[PDB]
Amino acid sequence: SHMTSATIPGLDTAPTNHQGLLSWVEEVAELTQPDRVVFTDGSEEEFQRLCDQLVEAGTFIRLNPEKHKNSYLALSDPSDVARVESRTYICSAKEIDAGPTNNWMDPGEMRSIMKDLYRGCMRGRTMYVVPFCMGPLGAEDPKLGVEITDSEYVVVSMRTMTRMGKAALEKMGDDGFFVKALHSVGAPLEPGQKDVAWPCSETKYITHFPETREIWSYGSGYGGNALLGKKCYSLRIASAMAHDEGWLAEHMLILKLISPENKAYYFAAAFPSACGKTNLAMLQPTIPGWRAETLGDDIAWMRFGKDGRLYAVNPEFGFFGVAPGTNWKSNPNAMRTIAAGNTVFTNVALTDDGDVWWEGLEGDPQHLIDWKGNDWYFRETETNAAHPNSRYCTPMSQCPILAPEWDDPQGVPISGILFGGRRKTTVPLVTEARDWQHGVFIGATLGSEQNVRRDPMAMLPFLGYNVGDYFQHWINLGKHADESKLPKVFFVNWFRRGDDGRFLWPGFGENSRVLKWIVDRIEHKAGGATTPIGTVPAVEDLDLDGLDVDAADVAAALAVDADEWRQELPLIEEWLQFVGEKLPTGVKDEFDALKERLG
Ligand SMILES: Nc1nc2c(ncn2[C@@H]2O[C@H](COP(=O)(O)OP(=O)(O)NP(=O)(O)O)[C@@H](O)[C@H]2O)c(=O)[nH]1
Ligand SMILES: [Mn+2]
Repeated sequence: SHMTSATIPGLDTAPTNHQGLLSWVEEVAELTQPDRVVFTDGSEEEFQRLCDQLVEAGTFIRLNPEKHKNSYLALSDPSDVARVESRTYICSAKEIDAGPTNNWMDPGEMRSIMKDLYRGCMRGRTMYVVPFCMGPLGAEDPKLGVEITDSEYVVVSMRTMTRMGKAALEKMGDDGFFVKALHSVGAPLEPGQKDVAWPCSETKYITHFPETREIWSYGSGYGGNALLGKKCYSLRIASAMAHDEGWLAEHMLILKLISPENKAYYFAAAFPSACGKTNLAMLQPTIPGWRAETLGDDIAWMRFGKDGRLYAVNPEFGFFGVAPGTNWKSNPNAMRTIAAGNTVFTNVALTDDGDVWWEGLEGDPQHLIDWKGNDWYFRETETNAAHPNSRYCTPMSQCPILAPEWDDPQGVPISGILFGGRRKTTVPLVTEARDWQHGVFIGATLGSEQNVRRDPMAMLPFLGYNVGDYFQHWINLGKHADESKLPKVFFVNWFRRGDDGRFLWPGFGENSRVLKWIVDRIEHKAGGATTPIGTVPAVEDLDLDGLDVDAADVAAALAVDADEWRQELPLIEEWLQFVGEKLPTGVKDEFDALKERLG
């Protein structure tokens, strides 16, 4: 009962304008043997049809519309939320081009394994062909993709997370290049066999072929394993493209900050997971006259404009945020974005009146159904009501502080790039780099206590090629740029603690005071101390007006202690050794220069 592609339902009515796409779709369908093939158009009628089917399958339940319009709750197989870094691969032709931060396999060996897994994997299922565009549809070189998937959950989430469907398919023209992204949950069905709400496999691979810009995923239906724009395209494949094409694909929020003189500044900031991207991206300044708007909280693609400045675009179309921790007091703008509805929640808890809840959210609900479908009771049940890494998936357009520039293909000119992580000691609240090459060193040696883990530019899990070559790429882009037009680089730490365990700096909205110093430095309106690690403000250089904080604590937050930094050196040295043969001389130079300044 194997079917030739031309007899599989849906392929006789397939779009024919792009023969490369059609031939690829035919080849994949011949291999995976779906019951039918559907090309998705991204329309609202399609979205509701797919949602109805997800409700029927039990994958979704419809939330109370009086509290969230057009919103759904999905509960996954508990086995499909586990970390799968070890199953994530960069399959470059040579191992060195994957490098020490990546998992490599010979691409021939990998294709042999995965093509075997894919054979017949879609039996009993619909195969969706999902065209999408990463970034605004009006770009010079629009980065397009097509994800083939057997998961309706994936289609609905891709509609929110990318510009999906008709417009992207048309942008491909008759022979445009696109990233081929193949996905299966790896759970074939027999005719008449009852499905489960969340199909998946015990066998998982998330594989990237940098040379051909291809992504092959098998066995997980969850998050960045299955929504292939989110990390696989946005960072892994795109970093390889950016390497070859002279631009940057980075793990950065994009923030627009407006000063009391009504001038806008744009910042890109790279922090590792759980280090404050979402809170900073949706900053509410605490000092009069300062306003903030968001362009993104996860991925930034930066390209030089004709004027010589670096311009950032957010290639995504939605927010895919961690729900626990998000609440009305820490981040009301996130909550307001979610409140507007059109949201899919995954693995959060269900209230008695059809609302959702997660740890950290206001409300103290007395009874919930938890993320496994079991009864949960306030101050009694010893298990989390929502999965600790549960998610909301919501349109960016619903964010009340969305910058008007958010859908501009040209993007926004970046004045400053920020790097930061969680450091209990050593690293000051804010430091400005000495120059671009020093800034590259600061990003390259970014540490976070998540033992201090080095997470260079917050890209440790996401580089599409050798980490050393990636540092060289950063060095190259600055070397060939107009120095006066490059973003200035800053190093922040919201997380320094005193001996009694408390945070020296209050953070959150008060980070606007740090950003004010950064703006002033960009405008040459602020001073600071010249220290061995860069320029660091004194307490008197910061606007602490109206801030109920002990000045000694702010002083401590800003201290540069030579002894602490001397203990930091061998940790940095161990890391630069780990980077391996491709460590750029320019990065080693900065290490040497830091060691010299410290004495
Ligand atoms: N002490 C302190 N904690 C902060 C600050 N900003 C954010 N956090 C805390 O950091 C944790 C995660 O913050 P979040 O903004 O979600 O970081 P994130 O980088 O977006 N996580 P992810 O990127 O994986 O979605 C939250 O518990 C939040 O309370 C800050 O300025 N100071
Ligand atoms: Mn976040």
